[PDB]
Amino acid sequence: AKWVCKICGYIYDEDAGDPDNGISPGTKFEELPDDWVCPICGAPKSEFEKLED
Ligand SMILES: [Fe+3]
Repeated sequence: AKWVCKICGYIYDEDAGDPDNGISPGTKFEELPDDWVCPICGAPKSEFEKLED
C-alpha cells in the first residue's frame, strides 16, 4: 500500500521502502520505527494518510 505525507506530498510506497533511511523494501507503514519521519519534510507518521479507495 501507499501512504501520503499530508504536509509535502511524498508518497511512502511499501514496495519501495526507504533504504537510505534504513527501511528495506516491503516494510509496512505500521512496521516503521516510531521515530521514522517523512524523508522530505520531517513530518511524524501521524501526518500520513493511507491511499485506499
Ligand atoms: Fe512530508
